[PDB]
Amino acid sequence: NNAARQQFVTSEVGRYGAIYTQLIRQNLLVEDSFRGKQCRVNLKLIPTGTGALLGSLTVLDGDSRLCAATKRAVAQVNSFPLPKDQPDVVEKLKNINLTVAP
Amino acid sequence: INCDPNTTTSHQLLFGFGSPIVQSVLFDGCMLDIEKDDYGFVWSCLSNENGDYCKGLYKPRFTQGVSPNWPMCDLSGASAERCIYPYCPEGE
Repeated sequence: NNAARQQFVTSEVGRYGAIYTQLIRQNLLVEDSFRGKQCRVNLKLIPTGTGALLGSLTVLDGDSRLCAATKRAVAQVNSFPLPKDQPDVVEKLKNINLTVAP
Repeated sequence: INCDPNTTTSHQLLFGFGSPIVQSVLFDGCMLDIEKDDYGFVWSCLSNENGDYCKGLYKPRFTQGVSPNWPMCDLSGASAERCIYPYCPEGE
């Protein structure tokens, strides 16, 4: 609608993206072979009350062993936070690309 | 849903608390099987602010197009371990 709103949405996607990546990292089982490796994923999230739950996870590319660990880590996240009354931000957060690393 | 066993997409499905680990689900016309990794089935049951429920990760099996006479998955109480999912798209 306006440039200022676009800036806010872009900022919020970055902020929540980082929150989500941290939640995944906290659940990730650490292994030496993951050093310097990454797994790129897409999350589709389903709004659930005040937050969101996992709908689907797509592994885009990355280290095979780290990606397997990432799948379990994502499956172990209790909930993903969403902003209150910011539907345009929620639209982007419901379909989000993340990079997971140890 | 991309209904191919070689998909890189995993679907999370929700079930009622105390469900057995639901093995196969007909989800949006696609037959999905529970995923298993080095730590066992990718499945857990929780009791929290989102209520009492279970969740599993699922991917399409090789065989598709079978129409089974199965019950609907239970999303509140204990589900059958082979069931048809009550899926509906967003805002629909």
